[PDB]
Amino acid sequence: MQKPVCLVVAMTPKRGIGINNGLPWPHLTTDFKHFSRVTKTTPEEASRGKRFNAVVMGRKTWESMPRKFRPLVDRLNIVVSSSLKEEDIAAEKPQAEGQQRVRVCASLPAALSLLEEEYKDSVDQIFVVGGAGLYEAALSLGVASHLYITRVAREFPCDVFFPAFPGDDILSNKSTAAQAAAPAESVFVPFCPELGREKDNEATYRPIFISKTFSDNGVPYDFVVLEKRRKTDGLQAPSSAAAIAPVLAWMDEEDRKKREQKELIRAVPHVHFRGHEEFQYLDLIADIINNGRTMDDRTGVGVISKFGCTMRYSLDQAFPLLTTKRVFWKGVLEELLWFIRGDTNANHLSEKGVKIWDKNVTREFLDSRNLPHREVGDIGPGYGFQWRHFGAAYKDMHTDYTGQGVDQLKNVIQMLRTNPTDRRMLMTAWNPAALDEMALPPCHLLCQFYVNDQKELSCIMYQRSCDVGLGVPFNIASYSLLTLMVAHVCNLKPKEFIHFMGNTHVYTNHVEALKEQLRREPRPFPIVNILNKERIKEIDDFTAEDFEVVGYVPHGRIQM
Amino acid sequence: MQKPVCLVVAMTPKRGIGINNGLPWPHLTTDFKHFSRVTKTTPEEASRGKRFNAVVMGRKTWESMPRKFRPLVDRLNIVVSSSLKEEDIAAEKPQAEGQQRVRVCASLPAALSLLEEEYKDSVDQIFVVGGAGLYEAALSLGVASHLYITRVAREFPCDVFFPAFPGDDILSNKSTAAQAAAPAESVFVPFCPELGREKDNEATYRPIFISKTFSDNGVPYDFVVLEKRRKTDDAQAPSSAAAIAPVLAWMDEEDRKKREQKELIRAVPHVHFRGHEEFQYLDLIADIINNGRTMDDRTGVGVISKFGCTMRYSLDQAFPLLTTKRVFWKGVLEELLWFIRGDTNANHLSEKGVKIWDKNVTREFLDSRNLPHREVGDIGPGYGFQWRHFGAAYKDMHTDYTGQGVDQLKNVIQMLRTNPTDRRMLMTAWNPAALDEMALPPCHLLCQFYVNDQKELSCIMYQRSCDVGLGVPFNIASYSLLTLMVAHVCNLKPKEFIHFMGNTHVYTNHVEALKEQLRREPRPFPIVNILNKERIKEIDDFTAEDFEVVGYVPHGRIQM
Ligand SMILES: NC(=O)C1=CN([C@@H]2O[C@H](COP(=O)(O)OP(=O)(O)OC[C@H]3O[C@@H](n4cnc5c(N)ncnc54)[C@H](OP(=O)(O)O)[C@@H]3O)[C@@H](O)[C@H]2O)C=CC1
Ligand SMILES: NC(=O)C1=CN([C@@H]2O[C@H](COP(=O)(O)OP(=O)(O)OC[C@H]3O[C@@H](n4cnc5c(N)ncnc54)[C@H](OP(=O)(O)O)[C@@H]3O)[C@@H](O)[C@H]2O)C=CC1
Ligand SMILES: CCCCCCc1nc(N)nc(N)c1-c1ccccc1
Ligand SMILES: CCCCCCc1nc(N)nc(N)c1-c1ccccc1
Ligand SMILES: O=c1ccn([C@H]2C[C@H](O)[C@@H](COP(=O)(O)O)O2)c(=O)[nH]1
Ligand SMILES: O=c1ccn([C@H]2C[C@H](O)[C@@H](COP(=O)(O)O)O2)c(=O)[nH]1
Repeated sequence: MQKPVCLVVAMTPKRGIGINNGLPWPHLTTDFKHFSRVTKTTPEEASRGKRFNAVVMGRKTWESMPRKFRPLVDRLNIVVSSSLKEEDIAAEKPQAEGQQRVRVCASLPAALSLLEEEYKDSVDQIFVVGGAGLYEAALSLGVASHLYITRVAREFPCDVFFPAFPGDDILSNKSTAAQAAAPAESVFVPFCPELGREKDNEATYRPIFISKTFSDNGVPYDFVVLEKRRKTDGLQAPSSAAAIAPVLAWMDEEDRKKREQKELIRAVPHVHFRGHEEFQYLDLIADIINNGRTMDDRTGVGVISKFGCTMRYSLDQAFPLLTTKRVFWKGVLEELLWFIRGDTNANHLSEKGVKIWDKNVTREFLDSRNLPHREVGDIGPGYGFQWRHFGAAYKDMHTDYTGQGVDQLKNVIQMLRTNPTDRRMLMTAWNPAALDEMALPPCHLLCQFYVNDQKELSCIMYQRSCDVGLGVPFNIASYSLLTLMVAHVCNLKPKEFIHFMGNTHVYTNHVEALKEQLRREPRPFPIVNILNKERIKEIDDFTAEDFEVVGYVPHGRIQM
Repeated sequence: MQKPVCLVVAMTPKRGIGINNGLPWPHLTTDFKHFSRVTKTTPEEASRGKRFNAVVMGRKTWESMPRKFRPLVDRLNIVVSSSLKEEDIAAEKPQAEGQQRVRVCASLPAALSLLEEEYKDSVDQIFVVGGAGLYEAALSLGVASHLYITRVAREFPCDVFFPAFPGDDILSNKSTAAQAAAPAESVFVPFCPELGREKDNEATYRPIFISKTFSDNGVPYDFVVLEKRRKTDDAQAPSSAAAIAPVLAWMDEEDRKKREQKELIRAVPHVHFRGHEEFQYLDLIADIINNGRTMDDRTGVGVISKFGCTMRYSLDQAFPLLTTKRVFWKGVLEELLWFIRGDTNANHLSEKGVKIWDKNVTREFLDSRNLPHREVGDIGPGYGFQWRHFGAAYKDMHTDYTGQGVDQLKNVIQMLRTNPTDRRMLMTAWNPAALDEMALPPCHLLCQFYVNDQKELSCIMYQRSCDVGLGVPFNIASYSLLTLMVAHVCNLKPKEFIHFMGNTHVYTNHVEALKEQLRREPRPFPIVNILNKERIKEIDDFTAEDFEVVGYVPHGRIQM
């Protein structure tokens, strides 16, 4: 074969692709466009006498399409079938000018042999576009060099599934090969197709491309490209760049001289296009381990730190709940609702199964802070108290503080509702006069809001100290969620959460676990919907039952 | 010629290169390395049967070199002289088979012919390395495709100067006689060397490379590469990339259609390597103008804004006092000293010639803040009051507030001296309970400090609102100077200033003036020295006379 073969498919995390000879989900507008652009684009125009691509499909997929869309315009359509006749297809509807006559072939080898022989001068690329029968044939034959997979993050009822294939761990968690009961079921994919099924000819598909998350009709999804592999596997003029190179070389020495020293950490290095926004997070971990400085801290553990780091997360299609390790969403939600209430009683959290604060409000820890007058659970005048009562005198976690101090959150919302271009829409929890009264000095300590010219809301949060391993994914979810709630009660659309970080670190004893996490490819982000919107007029109206997380498919626990 | 010729030189902004047949400045270590690396660089190594480069020099430069460097090792040395004898040079040292005999030639064309003829197979590159007589011959001949110039930012006394040349405005501001004495005094540079001084054959030298600023022995300097140009131009694996291309093509479509419908602004786009840290600032201005959103601010005058921007400035070799427009240094230093004192009386600044607060402390402006009881000049419980007395109740600018509030600056200095790995070394001016008592709500509102494993101090400052045109360069200088001061009284070395920015904008009526500034190539940064260091033990001990700015050579005023 001289023509490239590719597979294009959209599937759920359990590989579901259809039901009752239709698609399983509501219409996915961006995926529809992607399918058209990929299958219609000549290879010459993408890099940026009639030549065109071919689409090969099974009989049921052909019949599954509305007669309006079939044949797929501007591509050569081949249908694999034993019953359908070419003349009937031509007689289905008038053949527009310049379109190719639809061919019917008895197998996939026959379809490809026809394309190689009869369309030698005219077909550039070949796309196998379904269904399960033809996908199975093309995988078992080994002819697909790349798979274009739209990863639909939600599960739907399905009765037709894409075949299990080597590389399908990109879709969902697999119970290892040391905890698997038996070798996982899978088509054999020949690396060299002419050598067929031989032990030394086993291929697998590895991702080279993972996009940011899209959504349509409440369905999150993204786009990946897998490449067939063996299982065992700045520009200027040529005068300008050559003149500059000796100077760059000596200026670049120190970076090189300490870079190749150790073997650098890198997250899933085979992924070339790193569109997924979670790559910011994975690359930050690698950056700290590779380039941070090790020092002892207050507890004496040993930290590796950098100073001054940033990430940004889009909020308009999906929600940045990180996927390479599960985020404790219930803790995020309950603790944010607690902050918003101005509540300083951590027992109200603990009693909901949210224990994140409890180690820091023990009688022991409070006494260590020289706070023996604090009841167990009382965090002092901390986060939510400064948000809603900044500067008020603090007595204990049971006191009614209504009307005392500055209500920054109310001021922020009122300013967004009346003068959104204002440049003072800030909320701070850093009160130096109160730090000695708190169980813990605040960590996420400042946030600022911004509205552009299209009613789109953004938030920045500044964090003085960030454990990237444990706390950072939680902090991202908290302030992203805060941005959704503020946006809804201010009649704005949530756009971007921006994370500014001071001392950004990982603990040395976590390094091995983090290296294992950095072998994981990120999954598409879930969608967070606000329920009962018509009932929720003010920030205090939200409750824990007013949220749903849709399509969250994180990796499982760490092997350590 | 089949072999390239380049000039390598270090000069002051007045083109001074030497005095008493020596160099004018103390030893510049990094420039010495640069010279060695560039002139010994095989073309092989840099971009990544013995071959070597040649260095061509005048008799006095040869005599100027210490015996240990005479001849320059691993390079073929050619001395242009009418009096030096090759045989006398060869008798000075053993003539080893591993090194090249020094050659003497009567002129530069003879030196170049010898190189092309007798060293056809062995010489890769030719470097003219001084002095003035050889540089003038090489420029007038037209044979140098590139100039490697070390821009020494200080004037030193010199008796030997590099010839005036087209492109020497890279060094300093040109007086009104820019086009006047240049044709009379500037060397004519042929573009095609064989066509001599024909009016059609005029060359000029343009920067393609501007590095960050270095320093040694109290001297700031940077590295530029200029390329010869005509005057009349002035006034992974292929399969992976091809598989990915169609997906990127449709993903980029919306942004592709915005870029080609806009005239995109770019600072000095002929500069390809943009190592100078001021490019962060010029790039930010361009990005705001290209990609910011226009809205009417408080005054309704027109502002273009982004949200969430960052820059970082090194403090270990030079000081980031921006060069494409002069910064009001005296204002920077006096206002910071005023902050540190906890002073809230702007009259103390105004009587020193620093008027920057005057418009915001007038009777009219205070009355508009509903502060009729404020005396003219009283900024309220603002920046330096919050630094030294956070939380204290304000009465007026005459009150003695000793011992009142939290002295954040003192706490930070004490923590840096006793426990520098602490992650709570912050200082904040954002007091939401005091904001209505201030003339202006603080702009630069939080700063955090950090010490690494090498006693090196860094500082982050968060600014909620940044007029990039008029406020940001001043702000950069204020907190960089603060970091120098803090590091000194804590026995630390200043490392880096990190600028975190919220609402980041330019006013629409400054755009044309800003475009003019974006045509300016940055100059090397100056050095800021602290004088009388042994007399200065505490942050309160600094006075205005304890600082000197060394080698500051900014561009002049803007026409627009
Ligand atoms: N989500 C997605 O990306 C896609 C979803 N789909 C969904 O998948 C389902 C249809 O796929 P499916 O149901 O598997 O049916 P197919 O589209 O695979 O067509 C099956 C028929 O094609 C012919 N055929 C298939 N494989 C072979 C083979 N190896 N050799 C010879 N002939 C072959 C036979 O035709 P005959 O019996 O006439 O000989 C067979 O009955 C529908 O629900 C559809 O909506 C379809 C495409 C992509
Ligand atoms: N900062 C820098 O980058 C450098 C600085 N320097 C400084 O520059 C000074 C020396 O430079 P300079 O004083 O200009 O003297 P040169 O090094 O240029 O040597 C001058 C001598 O070289 C010969 N010569 C020079 N030009 C020609 C020509 N066009 N044709 C023929 N012979 C020529 C003559 O030698 P004869 O009289 O024997 O015929 C002339 O007297 C020193 O102070 C040195 O330290 C030097 C190099 C680099
Ligand atoms: C008729 C065109 C629908 C295009 C959107 C659905 C789709 N998406 C992807 N990524 N791959 C596919 N193969 C298909 C598809 C193509 C043909 C029929 C059914 C589904
Ligand atoms: C003995 C070599 C000293 C190298 C440092 C001084 C220097 N810097 C630059 N950028 N260009 C130059 N041509 C020279 C130079 C080379 C030889 C003699 C004097 C100055
Ligand atoms: O919301 C939070 C709270 C805490 N931490 C981590 C960062 C530090 O490792 C530790 C806080 O201790 P100090 O910075 O105060 O030393 O907890 C977070 O990452 N996010
Ligand atoms: O240190 C400062 C102080 C002020 N500004 C600018 C930013 C704003 O354009 C203006 C203050 O206006 P508001 O953001 O407060 O509206 O002054 C600065 O850039 N730096």
